[PDB]
Amino acid sequence: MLEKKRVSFRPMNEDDLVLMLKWLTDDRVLEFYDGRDKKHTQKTIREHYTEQWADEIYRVIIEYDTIPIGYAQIYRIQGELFDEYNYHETEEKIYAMDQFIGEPEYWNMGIGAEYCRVVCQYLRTEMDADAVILDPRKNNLRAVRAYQKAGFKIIKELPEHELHEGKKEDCVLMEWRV
Ligand SMILES: [Mg+2]
Repeated sequence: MLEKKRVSFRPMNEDDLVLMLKWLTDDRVLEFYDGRDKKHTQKTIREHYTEQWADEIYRVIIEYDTIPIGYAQIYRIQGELFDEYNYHETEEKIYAMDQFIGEPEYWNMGIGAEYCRVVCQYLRTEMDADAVILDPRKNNLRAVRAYQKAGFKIIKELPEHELHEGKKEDCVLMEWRV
């Protein structure tokens, strides 16, 4: 209302799969998301990024000044996903999220943190969310710090949680609460 809101997001559609291919064949992006040992193709992108591997999944495109610059997937934690995050089963509505900025000229600008704040507020007010959780690699300092700036708190360590570029990486469970 005072300044123009620059960070936004929109639902992903099938036309966005060409951006996903670009981002996930860019070694600069793969260094931080999925890994430079992943060899993506139109086929793998269409398979991974259209799969209904949880009951409630949303895929979104992160935007800056209307420019599409990254991707997020948001899903409700239910069933065995609780055990995957080492998060206790609860009747509260818990969402998990993964995200990346695929356009490196927009890194280190506060966009990821602002995207996290905007989507957390959307989940709270539109989806009746009680909490959002994340599991970044503990040594992905850029991500951890952005999540902390958005109000996520580390609630425990997740040892040997992710294999990334051949190394079993400890992660941290981070939580944002309503
Ligand atoms: Mg994750």
